[PDB]
Amino acid sequence: SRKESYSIYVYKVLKQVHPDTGISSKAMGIMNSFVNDIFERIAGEASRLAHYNKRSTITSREIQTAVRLLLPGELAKHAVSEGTKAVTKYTS
Amino acid sequence: KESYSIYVYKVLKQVHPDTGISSKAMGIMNSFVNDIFERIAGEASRLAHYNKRSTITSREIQTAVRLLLPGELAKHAVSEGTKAVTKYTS
Amino acid sequence: AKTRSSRAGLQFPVGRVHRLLRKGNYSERVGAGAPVYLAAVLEYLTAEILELAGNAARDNKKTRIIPRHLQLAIRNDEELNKLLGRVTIAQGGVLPNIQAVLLPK
Amino acid sequence: AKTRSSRAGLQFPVGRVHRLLRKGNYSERVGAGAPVYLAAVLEYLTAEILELAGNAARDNKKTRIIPRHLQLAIRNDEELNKLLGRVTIAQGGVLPNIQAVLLPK
Amino acid sequence: NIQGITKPAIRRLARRGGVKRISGLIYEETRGVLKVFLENVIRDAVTYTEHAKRKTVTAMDVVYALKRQGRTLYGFG
Amino acid sequence: DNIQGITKPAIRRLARRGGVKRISGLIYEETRGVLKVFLENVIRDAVTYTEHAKRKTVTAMDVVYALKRQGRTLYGFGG
Amino acid sequence: QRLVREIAQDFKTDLRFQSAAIGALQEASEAYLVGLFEDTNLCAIHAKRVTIMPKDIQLARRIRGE
Amino acid sequence: KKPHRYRPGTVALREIRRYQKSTELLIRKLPFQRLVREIAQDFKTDLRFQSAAIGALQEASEAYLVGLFEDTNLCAIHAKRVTIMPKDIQLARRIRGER
DNA sequence: CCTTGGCGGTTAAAACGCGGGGGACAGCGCGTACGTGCGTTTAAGCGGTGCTAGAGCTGTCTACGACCAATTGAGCGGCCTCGGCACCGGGATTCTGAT
DNA sequence: ATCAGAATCCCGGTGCCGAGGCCGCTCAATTGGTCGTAGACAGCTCTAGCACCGCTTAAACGCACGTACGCGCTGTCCCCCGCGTTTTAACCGCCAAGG
Repeated sequence: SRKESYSIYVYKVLKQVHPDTGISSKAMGIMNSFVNDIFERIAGEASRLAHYNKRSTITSREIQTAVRLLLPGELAKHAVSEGTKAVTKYTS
Repeated sequence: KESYSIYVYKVLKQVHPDTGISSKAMGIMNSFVNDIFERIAGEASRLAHYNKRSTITSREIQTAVRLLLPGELAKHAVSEGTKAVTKYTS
Repeated sequence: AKTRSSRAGLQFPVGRVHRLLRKGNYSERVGAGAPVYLAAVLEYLTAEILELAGNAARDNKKTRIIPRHLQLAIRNDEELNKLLGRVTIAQGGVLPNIQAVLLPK
Repeated sequence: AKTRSSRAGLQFPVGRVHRLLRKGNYSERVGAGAPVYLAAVLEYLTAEILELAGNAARDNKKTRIIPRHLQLAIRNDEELNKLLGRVTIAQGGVLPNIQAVLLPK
Repeated sequence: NIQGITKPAIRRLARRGGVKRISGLIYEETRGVLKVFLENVIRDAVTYTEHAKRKTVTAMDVVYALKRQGRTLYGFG
Repeated sequence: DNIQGITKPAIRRLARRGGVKRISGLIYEETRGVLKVFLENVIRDAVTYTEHAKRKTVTAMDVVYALKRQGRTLYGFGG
Repeated sequence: QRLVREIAQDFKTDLRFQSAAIGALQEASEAYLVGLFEDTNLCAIHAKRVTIMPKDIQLARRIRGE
Repeated sequence: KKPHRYRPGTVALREIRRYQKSTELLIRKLPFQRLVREIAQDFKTDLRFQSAAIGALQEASEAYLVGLFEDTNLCAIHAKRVTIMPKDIQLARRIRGER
């Protein structure tokens, strides 16, 4: 009975931003909760966006708009930068 | 563009045969019907996902109704739903 | 031929509801009873609100229900009011209500 | 075998995110860039929160981040606080805050 | 343009809200509040408008923005 | 009568965390009422989920879903 | 209308508005303000006053999570 | 020498600082467990519970009550009082849209 | 000698009460802000008149995504090790109140 | 101002247990290839959005004014607070009853 989670990716990110810092199991649980929450928010909003515009496909544009609706200000701008850069690099 | 206008009007004629409705009021009732549709369908969708079921059935609809509707409205709505399914099935 | 609504004893469109469920990105499949049930629930709620609002319209010596009547109907009903606690009814106004302390005497 | 995450320059799993989009009943089709974008955003947000929480952990002379640090990080940051305004962090407690009028006079 | 939301209009709104007596400082305060509210809705609304590759804010854009703020509006669908 | 298990000093502690310096005597009973209502609303939904899944065991996820649909999103128990 | 278009110009440029859009914004705005004034009134009455003050509005908005 | 005696408020303030500094649950585990099982028993009988379910319920309940007490405190202070009363809880919950 | 069922002994957290001190309440007095009204004014509303930007719609071309075999290694489950600190023992700091 | 006393912060210590590290499977992520339909791009249009203006007047703006509500100051009883005093729930613990 295998369980998947975002734990290892959260940990990799943690090691990126704080090389000498660890994290409790409970705090990791809270981070997993967080990631799932924001996923369900963004994906949901993007679903609605696609539906409103009679589109059958969720693209990076739906994701971007959803990010702009859900996140406040600078958080939104920075997230948009990360997303756009990731997609542009990925396609290349 | 579709709407629930004709069905709302039919229902209105059932409960008040000599009563009409303004255009604005009909647009509010359309808003209402679409809203409750989304609440119930959304909750039923989540119910189906949580339980790893790929099919939304009348059971999800019922549970969703029990979650979303308060008290007496829930009981009566559940009664009407089950009653309608039973009659349709017959 | 006879309709999924005729057979269910409903006024609300079972076929339409079914189609909206299928294309609403809710689940990969949709059961036969689900749109019947849902249509029945929607019709029931509509009936309750139109009942009360019709009463208000008759009380205002009107033959046509207007948004004001819908507002009065919904807000003066406890459960309908909770159900629609976060909803704004355009041109509905508010319930007449003055806090007792504000009474001049 | 180079992965989509590697190509996108990310730590978060693009393939997994894609699968979750596909089976989450969000849309009939999913573009190639959507899971990349989403994974990138999720990764970024995770990074911001871990940054602030790590800072809070070091402020308490602590090397391990605990839920308290996450709470301090989120609540002392205006935009994260907005984003998570309706979220409860278990074992997070609250920000120290005493109303001035309550202090001795 | 915020001053276009005049004192007697605010008084009317307060009356509908059941307010009997009103401080002089209320009006400016109210304007600030109103401004914020609008900024929050319109922002989201316009976001929708731009996602649709349009240049005209529709009633539905507004409705979606309000809905996503948990300020659901009936009557403009 | 387990609502009385939520004692005066426990409520006092909760209020302290909430920044309360001084507490009227009638508060505690009031609080017991409020909490009771709160629990009734969450647990109800939780049990509903449990009943939908044809289980006899309330899971952490059932609670989490109930809290979420009540706009009380809870982090830390998805594991 | 003027206020709405002005605020909107600060987000996205050369925008156009349906009349129904502006109307929707006005119904929403006025409903919001009215409800806020109800809560504000409750705060003033709570403080044994009959007169609403900015303080009351600020309390109401703080408890609302605004 | 009369024994030592802090003035009313001092220990209260001390407690505020103490409990705002920490994160431990403030309601006793076992009685909370009993309350939850009692209430749940009134909806469905012979229910069982994961321990994490009850823990989730307690974290949620205490966060809720704490926030409520913040708002209540603001209501009391607004009325130029230092003591929270039922009118302050009722006002807070009314403005929250809980009642 | 072996098995099982009471009343104490000790820990730990919590109402009663007794003094007690200060704080909401009510009252009195003072100040000035604004409702009510009056005189003066103009911009929103009605109703036209004209000009035009671009979304709905249609059509045409297509390529990225859905779907289906093959492939394989980091993800996941189960153990192994070791240092940060909760608590403990003990001394220096610091409010805190009565004088 | 001034000092005694309790709560608080800080200096060894300590061992322990849970997080970090690691080793062994395997299925889900990755690779390659093939259909195909929803997506991307160009054009018609005419509809609703927008710019400009004559006529109207009641809503809006400026000012008189006086008092009643907001605010400052004071008397007061009573209503929670601090700490001693019990007060109560819970985990043993041992001796007595029975075979």
